[PDB]
Amino acid sequence: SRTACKRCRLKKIKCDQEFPSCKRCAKLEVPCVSLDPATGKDVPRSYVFFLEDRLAVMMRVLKEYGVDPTKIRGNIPATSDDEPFDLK
Amino acid sequence: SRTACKRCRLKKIKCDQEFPSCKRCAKLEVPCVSLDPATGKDVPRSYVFFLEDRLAVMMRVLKEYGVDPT
DNA sequence: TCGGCAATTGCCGA
DNA sequence: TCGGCAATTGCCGA
Ligand SMILES: [Zn+2]
Ligand SMILES: [Zn+2]
Ligand SMILES: [Zn+2]
Ligand SMILES: [Zn+2]
Repeated sequence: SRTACKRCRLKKIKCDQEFPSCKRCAKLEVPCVSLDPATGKDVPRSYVFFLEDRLAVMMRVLKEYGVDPTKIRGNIPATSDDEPFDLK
Repeated sequence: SRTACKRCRLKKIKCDQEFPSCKRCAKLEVPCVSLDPATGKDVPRSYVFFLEDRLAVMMRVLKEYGVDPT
């Protein structure tokens, strides 16, 4: 894993890669926060949890209405188009 | 320096690390993405940033179809 | 384009 | 909680 939670790294112990929390964090009871590589910022793993859920809903919904896969802005393969400040 | 992109890592050359797509790739206009060491698949310099982006557009579309926060 | 070494890391064991 | 070495990875430089 290149993901190991702000806790774990500190303690220097082996971060348990699950969402919305790595094993120790849980037990030890705490908030599981990942330091985002690029942006460098904190990211509670759960925040991603839910945010992931939200696509989920969104995908049922928008699919129901007769839709699927969307054009974006930040992006995934070396084959999408790139970002530009403000504009799409 | 915390994480250098697909293109630079393979080019083996210094990556200015900028959000959301480092200048080197910006300049040239080649999409700038990160790369999953485990899978080898292309993957965005920033997951939450990608998600937050994704839902937005999902939302806007949903709005033009009448809906919401479902 | 890349050899190859600096610097980071994950995380073991104490 | 750390020393601390293994893996990993940034990136000079030619
Ligand atoms: Zn952890
Ligand atoms: Zn954690
Ligand atoms: Zn780059
Ligand atoms: Zn780039």
